[PDB]
Amino acid sequence: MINVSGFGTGIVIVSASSFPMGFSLSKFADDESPISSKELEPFGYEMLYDGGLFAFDKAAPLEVSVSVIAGSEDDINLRILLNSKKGSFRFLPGIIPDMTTLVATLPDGGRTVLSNGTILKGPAIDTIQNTGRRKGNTYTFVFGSYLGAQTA
Amino acid sequence: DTLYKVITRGMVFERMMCTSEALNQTPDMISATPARLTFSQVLVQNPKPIMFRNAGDSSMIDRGLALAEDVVGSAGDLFDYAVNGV
Repeated sequence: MINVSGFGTGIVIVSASSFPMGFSLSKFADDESPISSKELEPFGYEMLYDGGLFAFDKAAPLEVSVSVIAGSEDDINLRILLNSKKGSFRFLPGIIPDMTTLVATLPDGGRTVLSNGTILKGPAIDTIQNTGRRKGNTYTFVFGSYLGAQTA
Repeated sequence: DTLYKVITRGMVFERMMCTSEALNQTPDMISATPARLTFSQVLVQNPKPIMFRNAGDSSMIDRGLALAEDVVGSAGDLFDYAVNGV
């Protein structure tokens, strides 16, 4: 038997300037996928004129989609992050404005740390579906470096 | 030196020489070799010549003002070789 459940998962998001102390995510949406990501392609290959193979190293970003229940405190916190104008305030040399760190815990106990990134898209006003409900808000991050410690 | 005649589908041309050649070596094709040639025509007046079948029956070319170039062995010995036979 292998346990692959997702109930009991928390995410703590800290931002460099807007949210120095951080906030937590608990109210995940139910119609759409709570947390999702795209594949990582840190490699490529090229063909040689005799038919051979050659592989090198590429530069690969990482994308995360996080969905929350509309009207929660999580939604307003993420809206505040979205409206944080990157042009303002002052940053350290070679650090990117608002270096955001996201740490997520698996129900087992494994944890993952992603840093050097920001938020880049999301909803501005709520959507009212056909059924008379409100569509789950979805926001996307991008990150430069990651980690993983899957023991507990 | 050689002039070539090219016969396409229905069109026949004459007095052509190759002026270019561009081979290619790409992963798209390994067994064969894609090539692209180019020909150009030699332009001459009077495209249809006039020929005589008799060699003596021909006109007179003109060679002008060369040198006697000398460099010859002797006088008596050459004639004594030419008439005595040896």
